[PDB]
Amino acid sequence: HTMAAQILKQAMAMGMMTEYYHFIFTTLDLYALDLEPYRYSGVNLTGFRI
Amino acid sequence: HTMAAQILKQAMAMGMMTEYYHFIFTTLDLYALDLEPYRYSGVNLTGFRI
Repeated sequence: HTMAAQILKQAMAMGMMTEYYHFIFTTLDLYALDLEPYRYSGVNLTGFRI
Repeated sequence: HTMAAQILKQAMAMGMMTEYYHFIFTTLDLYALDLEPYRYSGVNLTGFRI
């Protein structure tokens, strides 16, 4: 999740947040993070919880 | 210039910081606050100097 946040930082930094994208992740502490400005990008994304 | 900074904050915020866009800016002194996170997305733009 730490390195997930790192990926999200880098993919903003490369600008790889496009509405084309829909992506696949593993660890499930995903909701808890500092997350807010990302959802304003048109990208499709989905998570998992139990 | 301040409104330019607001513009680019909004444009990265929507994800209109795309490599597809090739743009033109009238003023000159945009460099004071950083453009380096805005640099490495692959975008296209130009300005002027005198």
